Amino acid sequence: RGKLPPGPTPLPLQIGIKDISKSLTNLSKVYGPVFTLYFGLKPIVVLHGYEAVKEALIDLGEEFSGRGILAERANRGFGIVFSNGKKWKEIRRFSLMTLRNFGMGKRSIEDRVQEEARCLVEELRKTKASPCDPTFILGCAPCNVICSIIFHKRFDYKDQQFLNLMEKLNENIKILSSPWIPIIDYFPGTHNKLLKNVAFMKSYILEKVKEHQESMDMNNPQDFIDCFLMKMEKEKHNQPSEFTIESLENTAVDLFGAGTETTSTTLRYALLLLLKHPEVTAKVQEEIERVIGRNRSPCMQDRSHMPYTDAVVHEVQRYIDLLPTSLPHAVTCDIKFRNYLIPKGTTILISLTSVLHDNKEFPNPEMFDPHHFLDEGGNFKKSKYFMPFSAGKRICVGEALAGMELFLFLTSILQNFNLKSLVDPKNLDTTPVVNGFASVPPFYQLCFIPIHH
Ligand code: HEM
Ligand SMILES: N#Cc1ccc(O[C@H]2CC[C@@H](NS(=O)(=O)C(F)(F)F)CC2)cc1Cl
Repeated sequence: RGKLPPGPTPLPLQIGIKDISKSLTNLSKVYGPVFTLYFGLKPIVVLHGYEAVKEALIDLGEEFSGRGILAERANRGFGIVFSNGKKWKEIRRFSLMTLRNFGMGKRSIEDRVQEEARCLVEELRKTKASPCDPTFILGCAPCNVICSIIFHKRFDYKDQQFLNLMEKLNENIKILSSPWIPIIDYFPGTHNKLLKNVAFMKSYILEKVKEHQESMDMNNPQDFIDCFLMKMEKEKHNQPSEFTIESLENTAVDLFGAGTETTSTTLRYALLLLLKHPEVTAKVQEEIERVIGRNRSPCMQDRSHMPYTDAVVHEVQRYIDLLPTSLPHAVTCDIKFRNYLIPKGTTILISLTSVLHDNKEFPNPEMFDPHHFLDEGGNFKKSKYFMPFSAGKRICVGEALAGMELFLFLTSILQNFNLKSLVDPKNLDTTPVVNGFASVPPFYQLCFIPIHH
């Protein structure tokens, strides 16, 4: 019945995602672009190289759109990230369109992101050009964009309610992306801190949902909760609906989480690379002058006029390889793939590293170089190998939102400040710190000096 691809014999100090990714690439030279690993008896089919990822995720997108299963009695399978089947499908679709300004009133997403870019620059001023770990401030901006989308609220960076939300978020994140040693490093007294925090986040959202239910109005939705509340309205006498209070709560939490950390970390990584490559930062600052000036705030229509800057933002995401193995997929049914027969349910692991760091598409793929996204005349050159957000039907739902944040926030920063390293660029170490899921940048500090020539 099942014929899985070949692989090494089963079962196989502190091991991070980048070490895992490197092992995966070494195994592909032995067995080729598609291979199986077993862990005891649980098999995992690995897809390595662009032709394998495309054929599977894109040309057989439906079959490969499942999500890999611990299970958590936390019971978090009711949103988007952890859901499967019919439920995932409708919730994902609904979320996509709401995130593209459908059903959410007349204020745009861009507007939200631009408002936050202004506050982000205000807070950056308050560090007074003195040495700063940007971790916290860069966390708060994406978190507020999402708060605003889901609840219609943004917060001061000192507000204790906003602080608590982020703390609980960071905690669950740290727990879940712990390194391996075989098995996941974690177990101490941690499974319970997870579940508690989860319960606290879901209650905080449910409290907001109760308020929204009071003033609810088919003609005036203004955020995700209203839009979701009003879809439940139209889905009565269509029992049993996928749209419930339970799944609204789970979906909003998925979006908080997924939306705050990935962008935070990418921004922090982008500042590190800009400190290390000052000639790149200068051409970015030149381009911003020439197209935007220091007068008005950046907008998305500027990007088309700013090829160099566009290549830099692209090259940060390609270089850093934020999620080397994406998140685990699974096949939705039994499927013929090349010469293999993969049973319904089998875990699929996708090597995004093998794509982003392809040595023919991106010669010297280990180096940071904006010309990876420029043609020989200096125009913007897009690439089918740009898959930081994955590909196919499970492509990141906040793809468009994340592109906006990275561009608007990075250009606002660079429009108003120069960046100064305390360590000499020459020596500044930029190797990622070990993490079980993601490429995380090392600690660094810098000063934001308000702008002068
Ligand atoms: C630099 C920013 C970001 C990167 C690099 C990134 C990358 C990814 C990747 C690789 C996945 C997994 C896709 C797969 O399974 O193959 C994912 C999923 C997801 N992203 Fe993002 N993401 C980012 C920002 C965001 C933002 C801002 C949101 C806000 C809405 C978001 C919401 C999600 C959700 C909900 C999923 C789960 C999708 C599903 O299972 O269908 N992401 N992202
Ligand atoms: N990139 C990315 C990315 C990062 C984290 C992530 O999971 C988040 C983990 C934290 C929140 N989930 S939760 O309920 O605390 C948990 F993890 F299930 F316990 C919200 C989802 C999901 C994604 Cl897509």
